[PDB]
Amino acid sequence: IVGGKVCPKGECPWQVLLLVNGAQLCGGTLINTIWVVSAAHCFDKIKNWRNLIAVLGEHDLSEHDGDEQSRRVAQVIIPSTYVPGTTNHDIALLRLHQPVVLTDHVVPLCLPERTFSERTLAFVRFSLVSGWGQLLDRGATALELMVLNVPRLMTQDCLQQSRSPNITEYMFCAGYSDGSKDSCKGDSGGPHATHYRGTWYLTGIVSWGQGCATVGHFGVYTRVSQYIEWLQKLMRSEPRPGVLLRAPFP
Amino acid sequence: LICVNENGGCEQYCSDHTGTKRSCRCHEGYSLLADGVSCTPTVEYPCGKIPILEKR
Ligand SMILES: CCOc1ccc([C@@H](Nc2ccc3cnccc3c2)C(=O)O)cc1OC
Ligand SMILES: [Ca+2]
Ligand SMILES: [Cl-]
Ligand SMILES: [Cl-]
Ligand SMILES: [Cl-]
Repeated sequence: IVGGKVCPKGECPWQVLLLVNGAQLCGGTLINTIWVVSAAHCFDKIKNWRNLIAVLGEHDLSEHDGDEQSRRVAQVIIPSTYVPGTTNHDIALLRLHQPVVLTDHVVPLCLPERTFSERTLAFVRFSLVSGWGQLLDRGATALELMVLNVPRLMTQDCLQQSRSPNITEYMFCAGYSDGSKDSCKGDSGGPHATHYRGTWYLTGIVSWGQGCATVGHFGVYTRVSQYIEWLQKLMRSEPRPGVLLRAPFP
Repeated sequence: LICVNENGGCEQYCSDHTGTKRSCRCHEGYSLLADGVSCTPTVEYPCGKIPILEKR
């Protein structure tokens, strides 16, 4: 995250850190006790699918304070329409091997109904994006969880105001074109969270852009509303052997 | 009332029904109050709420 602030410990309780062989891979969002939403592109180069770990209740990567909860990722589910190395349909649904325990520091974000999200949440101007990604383009990643408030643009306005792959109906732009404030590479898969009448909801997934906080460009986010029914169906399904599952979309 | 305007007055989710009828709903871990619009938590850690801020 470029241009944000430290998320006070416990104030981003749905944030997930994904590790591969103990190394920082991506972010994610907890949506109930065993399911995490992330970005499909986070998994393009995974060699050992069995060494993926999700950490909840994380804040400061330099210390262990006892609020952290680690789980193995038992399944990574990616829509059929996602093509590795590209931008469209950038979503993954992760099943944890064992539920996390809800606490003051570990709380799911609400996955909204599609109608509510399309008719109401999509017109909330500002939303929070968060992660342990780069604090500067070509810079070091954050040791403490960072958060940034970013405004959403209608896609026609994004294209007009930008100066790339297409911005599809499965995406939206958010942020600033003056190079001051953005999510970055290492934030990929993390939440774009939208407040409405006292409650927070998942509206986007940190997905892509042209360099981090590049003048003339906005961050691009997976438009989660397109995937609600897809996610809900999968969460009712039995686990299958093998970590990766490609599931038909729609 | 209709859900596309002002969220139908609902705090959370909204369904249109046959007639001038609207039903509000709440996410798991919440129940709908008698006003027919508001949602109150039924569990300790409902989704989308930040415990340390709810405590204050
Ligand atoms: C058509 C270029 O495709 C991509 C380029 C870069 C990425 C990197 N991620 C992000 C994520 C968020 C961002 C926000 N602002 C600005 C830049 C951002 C970059 C990444 O993970 O390497 C992904 C891509 O496609 C999935
Ligand atoms: Ca820690
Ligand atoms: Cl607010
Ligand atoms: Cl496997
Ligand atoms: Cl209660």
